[PDB]
Amino acid sequence: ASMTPEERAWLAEHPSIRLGVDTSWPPFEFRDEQGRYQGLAAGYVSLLQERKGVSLTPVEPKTWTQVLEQAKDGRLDLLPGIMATPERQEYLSFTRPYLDFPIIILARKNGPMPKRIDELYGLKVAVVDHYAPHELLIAQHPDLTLLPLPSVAAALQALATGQADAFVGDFASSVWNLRQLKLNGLEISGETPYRYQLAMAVPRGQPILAGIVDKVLADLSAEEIERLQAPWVGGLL
Ligand SMILES: [Cl-]
Repeated sequence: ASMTPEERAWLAEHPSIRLGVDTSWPPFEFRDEQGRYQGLAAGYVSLLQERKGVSLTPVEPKTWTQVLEQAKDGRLDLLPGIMATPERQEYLSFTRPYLDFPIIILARKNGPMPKRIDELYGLKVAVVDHYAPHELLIAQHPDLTLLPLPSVAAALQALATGQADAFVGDFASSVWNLRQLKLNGLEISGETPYRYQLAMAVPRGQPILAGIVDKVLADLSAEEIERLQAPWVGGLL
């Protein structure tokens, strides 16, 4: 729970921490039309800011692909909502995950309905570009045919309009956007063996902040965790 002496000294040197966030990933991370960072991960960030006493501020908006390049080039200090992959461990260090959801398969009601990953071979499978579902599939199922799209909404719209035959993504952002875009033509068709493990990451060359954040996240009360999720359970259920 407590910071060590070196962690306190590091916080002194970083009055501001540069955050890399997705502009269009509700309910986890989005920038409203005023440009303000919102979402479930933004709530965790606001709590970290209170605890750490330093300013955690998103930098200028970029595509998520660009954000990951910025973190490779050490042009960012913290990514608040990202899943670990083996490839990412080469340039990022991660907290332990603070939220965890299944990775599921969405279909059109008038279209094909794959039950598992093995019923995806032979279909055009939409995924959000450079999120972990995409990277897991490339590494573990190279012969699938994927359609990476820039946002969950773009991907669900591709599925809903027939441009994709299925979509693979995490449970929470898939259901949130299905209902908020009112795509009453889609449904959940199946399961994968994969979990979406939402964590925060820092450049692997500067691991102290992931240690600091991990300690704060692990020390959260049951009460605090409930309040952090309460604005967002509504449009999942
Ligand atoms: Cl990710």
